[PDB]
Amino acid sequence: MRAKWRKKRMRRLKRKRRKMRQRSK
Amino acid sequence: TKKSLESINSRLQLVMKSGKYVLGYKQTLKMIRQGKAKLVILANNCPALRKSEIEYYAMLAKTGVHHYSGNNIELGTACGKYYRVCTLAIIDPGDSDIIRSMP
Amino acid sequence: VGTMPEGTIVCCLEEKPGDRGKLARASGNYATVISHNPETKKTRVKLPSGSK
Amino acid sequence: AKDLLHPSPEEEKRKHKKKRLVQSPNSYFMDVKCPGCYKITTVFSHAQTVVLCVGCSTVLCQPTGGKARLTEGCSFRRKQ
Amino acid sequence: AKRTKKVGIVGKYGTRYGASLRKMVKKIEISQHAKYTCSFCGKTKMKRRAVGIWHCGSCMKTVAGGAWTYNTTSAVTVKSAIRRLKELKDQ
Amino acid sequence: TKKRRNNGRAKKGRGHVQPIRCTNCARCVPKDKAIKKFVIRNIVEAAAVRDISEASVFDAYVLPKLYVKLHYCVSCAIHSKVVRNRSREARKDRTPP
Amino acid sequence: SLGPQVAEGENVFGVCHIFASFNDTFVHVTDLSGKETICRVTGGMKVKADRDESSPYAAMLAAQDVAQRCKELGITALHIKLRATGGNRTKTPGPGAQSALRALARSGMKIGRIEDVTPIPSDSTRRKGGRRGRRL
Amino acid sequence: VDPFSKKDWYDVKAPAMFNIRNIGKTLVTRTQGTKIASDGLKGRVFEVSLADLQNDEVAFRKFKLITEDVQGKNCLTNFHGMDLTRDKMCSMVKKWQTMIEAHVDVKTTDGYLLRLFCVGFTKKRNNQIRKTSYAQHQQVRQIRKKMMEIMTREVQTNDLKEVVNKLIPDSIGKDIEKACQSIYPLHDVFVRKVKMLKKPKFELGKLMELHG
RNA sequence: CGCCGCUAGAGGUGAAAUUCUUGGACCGGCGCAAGACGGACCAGAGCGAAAGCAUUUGCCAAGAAUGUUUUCAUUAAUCAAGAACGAAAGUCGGAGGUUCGAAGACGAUCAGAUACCGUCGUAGUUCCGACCAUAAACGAUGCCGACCGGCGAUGCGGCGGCGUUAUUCCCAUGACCCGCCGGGCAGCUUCCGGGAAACCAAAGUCUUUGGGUUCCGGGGGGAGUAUGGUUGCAAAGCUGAAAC
Ligand SMILES: [Mg+2]
Ligand SMILES: [Mg+2]
Ligand SMILES: [Mg+2]
Ligand SMILES: [Mg+2]
Ligand SMILES: [Mg+2]
Ligand SMILES: [Mg+2]
Ligand SMILES: [Mg+2]
Ligand SMILES: [Mg+2]
Ligand SMILES: [Mg+2]
Ligand SMILES: [Mg+2]
Ligand SMILES: [Mg+2]
Ligand SMILES: [Mg+2]
Ligand SMILES: [Mg+2]
Ligand SMILES: [Mg+2]
Ligand SMILES: [Zn+2]
Ligand SMILES: [Zn+2]
Repeated sequence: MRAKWRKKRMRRLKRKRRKMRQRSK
Repeated sequence: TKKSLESINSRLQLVMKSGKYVLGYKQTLKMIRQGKAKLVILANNCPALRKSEIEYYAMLAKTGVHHYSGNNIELGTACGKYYRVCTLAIIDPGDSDIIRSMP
Repeated sequence: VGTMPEGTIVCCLEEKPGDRGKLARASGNYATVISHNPETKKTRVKLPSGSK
Repeated sequence: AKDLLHPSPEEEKRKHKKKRLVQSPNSYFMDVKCPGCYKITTVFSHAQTVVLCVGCSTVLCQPTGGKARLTEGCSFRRKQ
Repeated sequence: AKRTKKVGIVGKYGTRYGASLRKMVKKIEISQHAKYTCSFCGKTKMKRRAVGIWHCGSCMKTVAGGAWTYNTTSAVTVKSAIRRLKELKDQ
Repeated sequence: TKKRRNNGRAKKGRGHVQPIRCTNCARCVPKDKAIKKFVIRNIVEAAAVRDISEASVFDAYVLPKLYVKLHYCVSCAIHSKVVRNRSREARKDRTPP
Repeated sequence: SLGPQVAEGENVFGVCHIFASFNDTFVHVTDLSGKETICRVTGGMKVKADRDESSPYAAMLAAQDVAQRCKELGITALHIKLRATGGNRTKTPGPGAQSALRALARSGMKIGRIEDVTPIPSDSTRRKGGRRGRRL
Repeated sequence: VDPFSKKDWYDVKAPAMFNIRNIGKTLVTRTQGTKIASDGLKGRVFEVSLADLQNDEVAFRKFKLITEDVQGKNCLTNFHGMDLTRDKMCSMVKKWQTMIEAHVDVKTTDGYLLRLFCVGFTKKRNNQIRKTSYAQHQQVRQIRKKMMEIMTREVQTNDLKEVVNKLIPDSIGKDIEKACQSIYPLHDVFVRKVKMLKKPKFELGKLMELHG
């Protein structure tokens, strides 16, 4: 796996976890 | 063109500190009726009535006419005083050569 | 419009000659004049919609 | 090994304005015998302004980047 | 002091009407309430009247201008194009 | 490591050069990095010159040439048999005869 | 018909537009102006199969049939304009042009001068391939 | 039906001064009802290079002709345009020269206004080692003024017969090559293209004046 | 798109098919409209602090180098905080929309393709306004300064050379040729010296280690993740750890 798509998957996971935090502030 | 305007600004810088001049329409009318004024400078955006009248007094009294191509704010920049001005009168050019450049 | 060259940007014109202004009158608009015919005096214009 | 104490004058003419030891410049003063009246006018070599002789009102030097070119048939000399 | 950090002139509305709407109303309310420098008298006393009308306190010279600013950039483009097609070969 | 001192292309002073498309696979390549050639061709087959030389109307004074700036990228030019590889001291070479 | 002029030694000229592509080949015979198409035969008209319509055998049969019809309508000589798809595509002509010049000059059809009017653009509106373009 | 049994044959007469005036022959349909025969003749053009018109000038420098009208089975044409062939134009572009362009709109004496172009190149002077030979670009801005200036006097006060007679030996090119010498040694000067944008009037009287 | 002629195919591929086609496609001929783009000339050439910049023309200010017996007389270098620019993509308004084309649609290839191939086509690609401040933003080489081999070039100034050549007829700048000076982009060679080597006139002048100065790294993973603060409309950026 490229470092490119590794950063992309960690970035998408970060956006999912940010939505979870904003869903329960 | 650009050398002409740079000549105008530099010679106005010299007249600013060396020569003697009056400002304002009402005060320049005294100098043009007394003939003490040699050369009048009118801003671009002065009203056409006042421009025609000053040019008519100059063509009566044998006096050099110049149209400063520029707004009356930067005519005040040219004369080096913070307020705006529409009419310069070089009644005594001390060191300059503004009158000995064009007429 | 017969005097002006093509590319002239006008407003407040007449459809038929002599009805004192119909086309392109609203705020901030313009018609554009193109393609004169010398004989049979007609002229194309672009309206503010896109109608030629 | 190279004698930097006493270099060759062929080298000293070829080298730059300030690379050499005494660092004298390359310019000179030239005396122009005017074609018009008679007057000898002292003028600099790499002059930057136009040079008007005060009598004849003829342009002596067109100033140019580098050294100025003259008008027409005006000798000069080297003096120090 | 500096009493607001972001809203500027739009603070008179308050917490309602929406963020992007206040953001886009800011940049043209400043334009329609700003004093402009008159090109005729040279003073800075232009003020907007009813929409399209601009007025200067000195010399009472009333100029038809833009709806929110003093000149539309499109209108300046049209004036430059009109003077160009004017002196283009004299019609 | 550096395989080449010039990094393949010839950009040294510049910061950015225009890209130009390749002919085969249509990839944009900076125009010094690309493999550049220039085909000067007789527009006829050189064997088929003589057939037109038989039935030509004029006295064989018309001789048309076709000139094409031909423009390859390296990823397909090597497959298309132009820029064949060399050795360590053979990369220091210039123009082929 | 009788067609043009008699008094042999004089030639009647026509312009032949040859359009050589990498997946088709056109031969086209027109008058000196360009409106009046005299005879028009492609490669796929002469060859049944789909992949052979850029092969040089197709240009020979198209050339033989057009050289037949031009002799039928009584025009002797041909100036030859040659071209390919030149907008963004391959500026070089296809393989069919080498065949079509030979198989026009072989059977009658005397040839004047030949030009290569391939439409070369000034500055290349975007290419069909993409960034990295064709892969395999 | 076989419509080439129907199509009619005209001959194409060239305008004056080339050397000979037989271009070739064309073919339309037939004047039938609404379709008059002279309609497409008014629209057709002709692309023909020299050595058959001007009798052994240069082989390149094509000419474009617009067929004015027809006159007793003879269709006559007026001048339309002048172009160069693709092989000659794509030749003489060498890697280490400096190609110089020029273009100008210009009106003739009569109602014709026409646009014409210009191409120029540098030249390796003899006894030269520096293989580049570029120009300092200020001579290029000088020479674009020069090549725009001279074309205005060969076209602006002249009419069409005289400007075509100037285009026969390229007297414009030989004049620019002569006047160019003090600025730079240019080489292979041509006008490369001239094309019309507006024709004044049909003028069959001017057509007969073109003849004699 | 408008007409004009001809005529059954035209695209498109590893091979075909989706698609357009007697309601006349593709093809030729003329003309019009729209938007994007400036090939060939274009190079180990220039300029810009970089990101970048290629049709002509004018206007507007700006800058390097060179020449200088010009002026000022230490005003200098590097810089935490702070600040201006900063490609592509992305976001928000307004205008239009040629080509290309994420997404999406099909047709084929394959065991499967949602992938490469082909046909259509969305946002974007364009311009004008604002934001985001990231890249293999690469010479993977901080900045200033000095010293240490040569050689032929090339670009820009400056200088020297009854060599040649174009004007009209001196005269100058024009165009080559010869050579020198300044600094710029570079290259060949070498046992200058270095380094782990590839290689480098700097990556040298280092165990004989010290010219000035900013930013930085301390086995790999966890990880530029969590968690706080801060910027951003959002995408996210900046700062940034531990358990194991
Ligand atoms: Mg490797
Ligand atoms: Mg880069
Ligand atoms: Mg495969
Ligand atoms: Mg067509
Ligand atoms: Mg951008
Ligand atoms: Mg989005
Ligand atoms: Mg919105
Ligand atoms: Mg909206
Ligand atoms: Mg598409
Ligand atoms: Mg970074
Ligand atoms: Mg640094
Ligand atoms: Mg850095
Ligand atoms: Mg030089
Ligand atoms: Mg000069
Ligand atoms: Zn006022
Ligand atoms: Zn390719």
